[PDB]
Amino acid sequence: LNEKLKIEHAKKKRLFDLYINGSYEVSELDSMMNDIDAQINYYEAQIEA
Amino acid sequence: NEKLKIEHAKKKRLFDLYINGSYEVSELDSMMNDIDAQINYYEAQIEA
Repeated sequence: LNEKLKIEHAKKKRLFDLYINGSYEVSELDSMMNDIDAQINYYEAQIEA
Repeated sequence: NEKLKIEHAKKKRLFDLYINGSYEVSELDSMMNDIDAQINYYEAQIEA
């Protein structure tokens, strides 16, 4: 499950890279980045809280 | 050389993220460091 949380972290690094590569724009980046950042919050604690 | 200008564009997009209150500066600076690192290596190639 730790990796499953690291997955959410792994997305950020790639998502930034994708945007940086010119694949995505800021507008679409924001909603996605926020959703994934939100997504982390759902899978943040639970196992250890 | 046609190797930095792509990084220049890469570095350009990263700078825009700094204006929004979102994201984390640590994430941006760390990537920026990686971006800038490739440049300095790319630059000093003429002498060798």
